[PDB]
Amino acid sequence: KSMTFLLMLLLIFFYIFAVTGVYFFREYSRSTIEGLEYNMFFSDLLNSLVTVFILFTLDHWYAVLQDIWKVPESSRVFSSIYVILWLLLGSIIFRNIIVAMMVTNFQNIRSELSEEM
Amino acid sequence: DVQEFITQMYIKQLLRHPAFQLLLAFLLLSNAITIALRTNSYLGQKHYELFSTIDDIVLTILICEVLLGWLNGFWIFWKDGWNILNFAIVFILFMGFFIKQLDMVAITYPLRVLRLVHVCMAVEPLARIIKVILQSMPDLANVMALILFFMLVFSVFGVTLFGAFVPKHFQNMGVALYTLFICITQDGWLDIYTDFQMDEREYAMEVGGAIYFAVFITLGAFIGLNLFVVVVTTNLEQMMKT
Amino acid sequence: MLFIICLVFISCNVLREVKYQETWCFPAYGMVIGLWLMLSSPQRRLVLNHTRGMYHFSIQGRTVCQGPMHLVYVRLALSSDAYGGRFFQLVLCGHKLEPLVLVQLSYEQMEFLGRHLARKLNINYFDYLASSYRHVVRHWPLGASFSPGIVQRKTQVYTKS
Amino acid sequence: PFPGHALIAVATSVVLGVLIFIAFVFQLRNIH
Amino acid sequence: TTVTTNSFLLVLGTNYDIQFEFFRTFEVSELFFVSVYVCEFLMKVYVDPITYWKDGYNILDVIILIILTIPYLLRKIKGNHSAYLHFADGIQSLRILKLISYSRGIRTLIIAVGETVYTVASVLTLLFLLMFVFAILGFCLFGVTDRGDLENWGNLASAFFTLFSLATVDGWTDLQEELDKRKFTVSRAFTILFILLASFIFLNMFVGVMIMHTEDSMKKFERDLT
Amino acid sequence: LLGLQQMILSLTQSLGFETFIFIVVCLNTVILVAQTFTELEIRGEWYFMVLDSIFLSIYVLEAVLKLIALGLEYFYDPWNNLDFFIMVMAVLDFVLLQINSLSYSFYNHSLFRILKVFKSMRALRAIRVLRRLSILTSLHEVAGTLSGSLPSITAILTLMFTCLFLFSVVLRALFQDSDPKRFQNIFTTLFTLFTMLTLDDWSLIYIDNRAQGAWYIIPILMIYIVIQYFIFLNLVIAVLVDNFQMALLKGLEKVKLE
Ligand SMILES: COCC(CCO[C@H]1CC[C@@]2(C)C(=CC[C@H]3[C@@H]4C[C@@H]5O[C@]6(CC[C@@H](C)CO6)[C@@H](C)[C@@H]5[C@@]4(C)CC[C@@H]32)C1)COC
Ligand SMILES: COCC(CCO[C@H]1CC[C@@]2(C)C(=CC[C@H]3[C@@H]4C[C@@H]5O[C@]6(CC[C@@H](C)CO6)[C@@H](C)[C@@H]5[C@@]4(C)CC[C@@H]32)C1)COC
Ligand SMILES: COCC(CCO[C@H]1CC[C@@]2(C)C(=CC[C@H]3[C@@H]4C[C@@H]5O[C@]6(CC[C@@H](C)CO6)[C@@H](C)[C@@H]5[C@@]4(C)CC[C@@H]32)C1)COC
Ligand code: NA
Ligand code: NA
Repeated sequence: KSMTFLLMLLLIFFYIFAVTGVYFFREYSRSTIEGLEYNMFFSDLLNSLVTVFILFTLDHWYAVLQDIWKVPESSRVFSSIYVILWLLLGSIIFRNIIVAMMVTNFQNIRSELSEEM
Repeated sequence: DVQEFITQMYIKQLLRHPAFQLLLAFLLLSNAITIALRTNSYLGQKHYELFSTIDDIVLTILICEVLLGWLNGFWIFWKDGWNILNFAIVFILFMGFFIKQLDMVAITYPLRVLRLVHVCMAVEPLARIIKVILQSMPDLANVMALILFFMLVFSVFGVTLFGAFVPKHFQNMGVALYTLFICITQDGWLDIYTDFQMDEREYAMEVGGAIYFAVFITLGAFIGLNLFVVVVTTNLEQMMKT
Repeated sequence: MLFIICLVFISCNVLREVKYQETWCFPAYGMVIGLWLMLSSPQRRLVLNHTRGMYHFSIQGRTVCQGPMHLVYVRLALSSDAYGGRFFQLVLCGHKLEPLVLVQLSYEQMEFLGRHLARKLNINYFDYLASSYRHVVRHWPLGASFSPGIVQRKTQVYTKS
Repeated sequence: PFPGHALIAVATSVVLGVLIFIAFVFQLRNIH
Repeated sequence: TTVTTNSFLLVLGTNYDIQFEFFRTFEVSELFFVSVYVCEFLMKVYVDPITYWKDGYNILDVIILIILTIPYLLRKIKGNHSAYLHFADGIQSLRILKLISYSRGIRTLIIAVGETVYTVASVLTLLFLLMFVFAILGFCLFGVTDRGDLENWGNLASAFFTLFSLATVDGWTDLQEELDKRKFTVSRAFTILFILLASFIFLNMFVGVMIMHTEDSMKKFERDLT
Repeated sequence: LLGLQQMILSLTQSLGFETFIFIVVCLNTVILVAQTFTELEIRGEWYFMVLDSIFLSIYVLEAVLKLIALGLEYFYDPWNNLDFFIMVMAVLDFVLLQINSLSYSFYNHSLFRILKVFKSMRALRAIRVLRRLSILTSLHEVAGTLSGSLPSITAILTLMFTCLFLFSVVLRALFQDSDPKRFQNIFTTLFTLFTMLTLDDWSLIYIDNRAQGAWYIIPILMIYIVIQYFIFLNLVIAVLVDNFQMALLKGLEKVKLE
């Protein structure tokens, strides 16, 4: 109940990163290279949102990034900036704010129990 | 005796002076940029004359600063840690002129960047982080000792189980330690377990290896490797309090 | 500073004979050698003429200066550090002699021989009767001529509020 | 040739170190 | 309602079918929205010459309008429908961010959280410095040697990426094995000690600093309210 | 029963009996750490079996004598209970060895090795030796606070296992024959969910399913990850931090007590 609005910031940021990853990676999803692996992750909006979740969990971020690089289009300065800023902001800060909040709430519960004692 | 205190007063008002610190920081920062640019074969040559000049200018200034520090008394300069660190860096840099097997980039470049941390210390919104790390280090040493002493026993058990079976990961103590360090990092042990699974026909030891990995990952990855957090918080609260 | 003469001259000898076997690198460590003998030269012996309360400075049997010691007491001035440190400097009677500062102050036996010496020299040991922090009152006998500092000597001294 | 980077190195240091020395003397005349 | 409808149309804009049918809807709506935001900015600074710049959210909102303007002029005047047209076209993904100025609870959250940004920026500077030191090592050892692992430690643009993949421990063993097939003796020690310093000791210090800064802030707010 | 048992006691808790046994156990553990190279174990195989039969006889001595001395009080203490279980494993693998032919087909039999690892458990006794010499108690404090934390750690751990188990049951029910290589069996369902809980290659199973089966697994996996990694493990972190905070306040008040 305490961290109710934090989840609303996360929902906003999934909106942000998903609907901008649809646009950043369009020549990548519209690609004809005979050999590719992750040609789907940015196909539509739903795929973009699940992709943002996968990046949020720090699974195969570097592999997906290299796949994006394997297209001669999709300049390596926008894909790189997008992925790295999502990993830093979304994946390391936000995942850590949750832990901070839950430790704070345990501290609170301790405080009320101690004062009632 | 009356006079030299003023000279000592002068030495303090110079060395501790902030314009001097800002200049030395500017030089070391420019040298770090030069190191980054030398990490490129093309630009390695074109401005080789400039990079070499800057390389030597910063070293001479570092030596001058160590001389000033020694000028205040050998012992008090050595009654610190940051001074001995800066001295070690400048000395390793200096011996390159005389000796030949040390004046190589793998030993001379990154030391000029380890020289930068004591510079960053003057930026105390930064310095408190370093002070927390240093203060909490012994507790992290104890936790590290716990984790290693835990890992050795499971390494013994894992070798004496999966020796003469999957010897790509479980022959001797060292290979097993590296495997368990893969696991405790929780990335890429699924590939390791596929080696248990990859056989012509087997069922009895896939389950045993799975049990082994599950117990190690529960007790050591979810509990032991989530103890550095707690040590840092412990010490940093201690500083915030005292 | 004969210890430095003792120090450098030894270094020169170990540097006197060597085989560098390197192009250029002329063996010119002799620039040290002069610095060795330089500080070597004249023993200093100071006698406390407490009979008339006098102090005459000389070394190797040649008088340099003299001055009475009517007001006699032990004082040690504070030599603070640029780091968070405390160091000791001993200035007795407001004069400029060889520093008798507290060695290894940062020592109980070191200060013990001083109390006997201050008892042997028949002067007060102010920094010893109460030895916790910077607490000494310089005597500064009226025989000295340290007016910009002798009067200022009490200025740095705390009057205990 | 070698004696032309160690030399520039010592040149700047001493050229700087003089300006440092300037202030130390200059301050003495100001207090006086 | 203006901002919410803008976000909804933006969402529907990532489908070329619906972008085609009802395209005139999209055009008229986009021009309507830009008109509304600019009129809001102009008249809200009309009411107040100087103090308008006091508010942080006012700065955020004029920044939003700037980001709104940029790709328009890029596409119209400079033209070329270039490589990075649709990049800045999709960067108005974040002009929903005007919607944060309204929910009071999120504003209090912004206070409690974003008052701990100097600590975050400090830890990020230190992490970057550590990655730089080790990128120089990793280049000097496994890079320029020409007998071992170019193009993964070939240059800092790649040394940082491999070293970050070791920080966030995702996939470090693949790089380690492709660096170990080249008979490098010290590589295991290098990677293991980097994993210690940067993953165990460093991010698990980020979490500690976050915990206690947020805790102290939150307890101060609670005490004040009580 | 009063003099014989009593002298067995006063010889058992004797300050030489303990040192003799710790010498035995440190020798057994130095052998047991010798045996993990394959360059020494293969050479010195014939002496190791001799030494290990010797150690089995010694442990017969100690276990029987301690039981006769201290009745069920011997069964009472868990340090010994560990030793008794180790003893049982040793005697069982001894008799099993004698009731089989010591050949290659038994070297490569899994049960032979499984019975052999429990011999590795003897090295645990070595900690008792390290305790008397001292570990320096450098980790006495961390161990004490882990000791304080465990009661709630067990509870949250079993709660998250329960969540694992329910999701595993439902995933087995639903997603058979959509990548049977992953969870064609209930046990491999449960292991797949457990290994998801560490987030290693967890997208790979989504992609693998989407390739041939179907993608309904994506909301299940997203909700799974939310619950387990995002709200449960962070509970473990939170409770550990709070426990060490209590330890710190105790230390602060204690040091101010003096
Ligand atoms: C009843 O009161 C007792 C009290 C004194 C308590 O001392 C304790 C000191 C820490 C210590 C030695 C104790 C029990 C569990 C011990 C842990 C069990 C684990 O075992 C290991 C080693 C073996 C591995 C198989 C598993 O991990 C270690 C990593 C872990 C361990 C050995 C770390 C040290 C712990 C005893 C005094 O009271 C008056
Ligand atoms: C300092 O004095 C302490 C004393 C009280 C001592 O109590 C002991 C009771 C047995 C007990 C719980 C103790 C330490 C090691 C424990 C063993 C370590 C192994 O760990 C396990 C589980 C975890 C696995 C990874 C390895 O195996 C168990 C099989 C094994 C174990 C848990 C069996 C039980 C042992 C503590 C009171 O003194 C006044
Ligand atoms: C001084 O007297 C103390 C006594 C109370 C003693 O309580 C003990 C209860 C068992 C307990 C919690 C204790 C110490 C070592 C603890 C073990 C260390 C290992 O650490 C772990 C977890 C962390 C991993 C890195 C390694 O393994 C556990 C598997 C192992 C452990 C946590 C199992 C539980 C043990 C304290 C009261 O006396 C009056
Ligand atoms: Na992975
Ligand atoms: Na991972």
